[PDB]
Amino acid sequence: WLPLNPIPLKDRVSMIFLQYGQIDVIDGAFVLIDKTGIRTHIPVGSVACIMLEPGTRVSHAAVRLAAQVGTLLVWVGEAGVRVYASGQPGGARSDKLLYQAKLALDEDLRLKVVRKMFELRFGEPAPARRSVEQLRGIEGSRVRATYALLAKQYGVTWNGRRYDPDTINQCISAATSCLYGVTEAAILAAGYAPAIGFVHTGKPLSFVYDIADIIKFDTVVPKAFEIARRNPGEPDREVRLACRDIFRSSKTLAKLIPLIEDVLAAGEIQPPAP
Amino acid sequence: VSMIFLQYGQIDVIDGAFVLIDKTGIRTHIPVGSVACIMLEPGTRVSHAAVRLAAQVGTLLVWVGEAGVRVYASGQPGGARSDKLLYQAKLALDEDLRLKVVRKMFELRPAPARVEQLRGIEGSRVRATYALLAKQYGVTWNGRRYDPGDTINQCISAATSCLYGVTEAAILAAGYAPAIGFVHTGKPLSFVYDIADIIKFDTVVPKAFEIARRNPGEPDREVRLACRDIFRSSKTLAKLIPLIEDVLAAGEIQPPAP
Amino acid sequence: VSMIFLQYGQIDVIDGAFVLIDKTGIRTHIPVGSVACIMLEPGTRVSHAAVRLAAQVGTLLVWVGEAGVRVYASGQPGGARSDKLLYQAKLALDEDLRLKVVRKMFELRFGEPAPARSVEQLRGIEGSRVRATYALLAKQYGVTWNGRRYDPGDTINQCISAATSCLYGVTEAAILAAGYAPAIGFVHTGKPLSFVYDIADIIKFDTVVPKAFEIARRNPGEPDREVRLACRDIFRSSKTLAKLIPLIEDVLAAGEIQPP
Amino acid sequence: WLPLNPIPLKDRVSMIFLQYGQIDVIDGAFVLIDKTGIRTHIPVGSVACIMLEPGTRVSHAAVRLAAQVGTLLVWVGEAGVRVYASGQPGGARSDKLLYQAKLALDEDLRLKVVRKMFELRFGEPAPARRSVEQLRGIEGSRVRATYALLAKQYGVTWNGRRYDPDTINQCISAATSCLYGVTEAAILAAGYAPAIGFVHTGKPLSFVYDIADIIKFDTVVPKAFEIARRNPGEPDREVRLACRDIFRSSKTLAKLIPLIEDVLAAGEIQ
Amino acid sequence: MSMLVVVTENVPPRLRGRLAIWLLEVRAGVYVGDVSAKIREMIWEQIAGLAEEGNVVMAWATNTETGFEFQTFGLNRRTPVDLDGLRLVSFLP
Amino acid sequence: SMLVVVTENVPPRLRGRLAIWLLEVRAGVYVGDVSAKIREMIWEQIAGLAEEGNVVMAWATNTETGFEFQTFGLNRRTPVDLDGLRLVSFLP
DNA sequence: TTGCATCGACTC
DNA sequence: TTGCATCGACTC
DNA sequence: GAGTCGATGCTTTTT
DNA sequence: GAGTCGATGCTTTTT
Repeated sequence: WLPLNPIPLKDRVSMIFLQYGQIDVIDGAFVLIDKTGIRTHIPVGSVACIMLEPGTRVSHAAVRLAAQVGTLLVWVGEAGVRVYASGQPGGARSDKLLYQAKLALDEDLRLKVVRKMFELRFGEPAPARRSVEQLRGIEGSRVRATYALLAKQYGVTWNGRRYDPDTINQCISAATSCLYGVTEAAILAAGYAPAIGFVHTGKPLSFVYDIADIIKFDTVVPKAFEIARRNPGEPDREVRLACRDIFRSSKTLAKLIPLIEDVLAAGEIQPPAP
Repeated sequence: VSMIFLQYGQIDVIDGAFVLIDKTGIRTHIPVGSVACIMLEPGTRVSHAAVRLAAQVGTLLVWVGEAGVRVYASGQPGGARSDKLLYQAKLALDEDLRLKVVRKMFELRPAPARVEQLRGIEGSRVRATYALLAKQYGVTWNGRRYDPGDTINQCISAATSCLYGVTEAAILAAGYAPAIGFVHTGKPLSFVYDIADIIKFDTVVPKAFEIARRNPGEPDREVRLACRDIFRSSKTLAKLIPLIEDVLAAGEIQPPAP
Repeated sequence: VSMIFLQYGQIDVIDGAFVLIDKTGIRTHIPVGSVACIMLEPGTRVSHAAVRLAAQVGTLLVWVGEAGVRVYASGQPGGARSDKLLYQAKLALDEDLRLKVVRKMFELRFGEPAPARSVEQLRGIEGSRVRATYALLAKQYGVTWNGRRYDPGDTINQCISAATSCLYGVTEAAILAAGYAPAIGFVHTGKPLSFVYDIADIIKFDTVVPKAFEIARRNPGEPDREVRLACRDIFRSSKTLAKLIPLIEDVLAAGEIQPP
Repeated sequence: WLPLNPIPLKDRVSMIFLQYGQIDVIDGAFVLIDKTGIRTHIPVGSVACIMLEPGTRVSHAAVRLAAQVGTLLVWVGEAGVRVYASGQPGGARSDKLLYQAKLALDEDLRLKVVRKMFELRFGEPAPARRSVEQLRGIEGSRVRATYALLAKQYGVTWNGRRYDPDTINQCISAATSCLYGVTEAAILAAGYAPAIGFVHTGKPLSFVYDIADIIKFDTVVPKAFEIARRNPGEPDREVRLACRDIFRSSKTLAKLIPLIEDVLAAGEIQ
Repeated sequence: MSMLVVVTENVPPRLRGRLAIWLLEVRAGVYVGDVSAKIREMIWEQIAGLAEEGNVVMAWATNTETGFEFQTFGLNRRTPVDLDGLRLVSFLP
Repeated sequence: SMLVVVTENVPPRLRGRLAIWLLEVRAGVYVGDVSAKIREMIWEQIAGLAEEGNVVMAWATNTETGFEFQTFGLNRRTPVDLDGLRLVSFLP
């Protein structure tokens, strides 16, 4: 017996959370094992991202198998954001990564890309003859205004974007954590590098933040506010389930790759074929 | 630059430091910050805490086979350090810098004053080298053949597979992208082939011939094990990083600091 | 009018005639045209040829339990003879013909002409008299009787219910053999076996119910089997099915309308 | 263990043909048994009509079970039409059958019904002040014209409607056989009596012919001609499969009951 | 109307055949069909009523998150389990 | 579209591999929801790894019966054609 | 006194 | 000289 | 089929 | 689960 390949991200469930057990390989399958000896088969190849919560212990084999089927593993903390990840050793095509690099390296192409990013964000072309930093400024302003608007809309006390080494900020942060998950998954599936960004740069998930930022507020943040409305003991779960529901309902996984391609396309340079 | 191999145990945390655990208790203490990169070999399991700590200090975890003879996975997918990758990209794009790297590569492996012709000369020598090792070790050699072969070609193929393993490991540990190559390009391991090719014939291939000789119960196993032992014993992975840095340095362009 | 019961064998064809076959060979020859209606009891199988022949001579096949104690299926679904059914329909529709049938039914049931004045009061008289009859049989046979009860009961009520079920079986058989529709009744209406209840009711208490009391008596291993078997034996032995057809014809005849 | 009920005809496959074996009950299920001892489970409750071909032998139990789930059994001959049938002992409601009888018995309501039947056939209301017989004349004429037209359309030599104690006539006859099958099934499921017809009368399948006749030519006959075009050794099968395909594709089973109700409704009665 | 699968284990012959009134048996204890909601539920009522000491699982295609849903009747080592609204299967030891 | 796969006496390799993409609700019975291409690659997996065991796969379609199925290897229960309807014959 | 089918119990 | 996981063979 | 508990071997190669 | 081969009983009621 020989072969094994990844399946398209399109066909997958967005993401699944595992907690308190060890994840092993049993007869070529990915399995969660409880303290009482409960096995639980997990269709790893049918998920874009697996989120490992505290108290989880991952076998070498499990990670190797998860990589072979092109599923991203992401270690997440006490209700926390993304802490770490493991995946496929790299982009499947040199051409794609190099394409991303050209676009990134020369400031004019970069300008074109960011402007498209802005357009996609707001439904409006960005003002003419403005540098990268200034567009950054407009973003920041507009974003603040948007948090204020959702707070207003949903009747939520909002005291700014604030972060913890407050309910509202945790809901937002967890939601974004999930979105950075899927966005990273897509970026890797597409064969590009998460570290090479256009707006954000110099950080390991720059491109992930760039892409996630585009669809963050039509998708994932509104419900963060709505859930924030409720004041429950354990927010996280409801947020997770709601994000699952939004990703399926709004076709997120399917759309993510096209969006990335169109974004990079705006460089007016030719993409390598799939 | 510092890296450690851990095997047959679980990696966890004690007082904010990395620790390897078996039934005998603690095998190895590693104080946080002492190491840039941890290579996890078969028979291992990773605690949540260990990953959270490794992230906190930005330590790279890389899942590999014994001694890095294969690479299965890496943390920080697609490289964690944007600057290094971009350095590699700059070098790769500019046809002239590229020339200049490839020429250095050749020197390390001085090249004739003109990329493709160098490709040709390499092919020729390489054949001559196979002929020489065949001669040296008394091995029937009937040319380059590989369809998915003869014993000798299987041993060679397996050894190279393994060398691509460790070379990839080094490339990822150094924080560069395996897909962006200079001689070879357009394919996922181009840079890995570039670097592996340089030190292929010092150690990895000769043993392939010696084992081919001995005509064993199983070559692929023995070849792989022999390469494992050589890579560990002769510090291959560690020594691969300087070579890479020098190669890219040759571009005469400002490397990023550490 | 002619009909035959076949049991424990396969029905096939020999030289254009019906034949019943066992492990013992031919058990019954039936020359084509000798019989209007064939009643197939449990343990039987039907050859293709047998059905094709039965169709050729327009013979009605009816799948039943032993002696017709239940009816499971019939050929020529919904009646084969339009005229008979339509005759039944006329009679059923007209207020007045209906009155007259029901009155005849009542007469036939007692040997007494029904009281002069509507259908509903006769319904009432019947209910009363019926109660009195249960009381009488209970008396005659020495049986504790505590009234009409039937949630989906007591021993006596189960025996009665099973017997009536079986009687509805044979009555249905007869109604279908005669070529009429069980759903079109005169006393009872609006339900699938109305006419069956109408006709069964007439001869319920001569034979079927008395045995229900006697069996209720003897308090068996238990009731329903024995009641059903006893009714089987009575229906076969006393030619009940055959005798049911004249009664039906006379009842409908009473409409004073041209039978086909 | 106790209960069992019929399922709606709507949900069923139109019909299935069985040949050369015995049909028995095994553990409460309907089973075809071959000479070599092959069992074959048949979802009887999931079919509106089972067609029994020559060489078939039917257990008592099988028929009783087929009746309980409201599936009509129909015995069919050497490529022949309907020869016999067995089903549920009768209509489930007295009311429906009596409704049918009223409509049938008085000639004026009957007139209304036949008119609607005609309308449904041709996409046109029938001419005013015409008796039943005259309408049946018009039918006969148009029908003939329609056979001529399909013959023309498909390039088929047509020498009239002719019955055998010629390919074209067999295809037609087999197709109609199937349709009379499903139509009868529907009529019984609806709780009405096949013998009480409006156009045709005095015959055991009068109402079946009445109803089948309405949709016969938009549905089942055209392909009889197309298949007739081909000159194969054994027509029957292809005709059967094509009729299966037409019944599913054109939602026949689902439509049959509504059509019947609307037809009888035209009496302007409860 | 949607695809249905039913899997029985150690169930009496009554049910074994009864499912076979409406469904097709492609292997022992495994039935496949295509039914409306109401029919699915009546089948379920059949199973719920006749499953003795055996156990059975039923799944059908839906337009929900995973694409389908399922329930069991009686006890089995393999049992459904909820992970944040995703329904998977836990293998009891 | 909905997919079901049923295996018998098949090696553990396949037992687990199907479990990479599918859910095991009983022994040897897998259920999922997949595109055509994935269904076919799964089939290729099965066709490649089924040894002496046998397996049957069925999925929902927009055809006459509503679904369609195939087997690999030998079983007493085998598909059979009745005028374009596909049913199952039980051998002896 | 014949037969079809469900239900047992004991080894594949 | 430590370990995770596949593959055997022999009884539930 | 699914437990065990011994066996083995961290491997399904190629530029 | 799926063969057998003995046992039983043609039956799951109601107007």
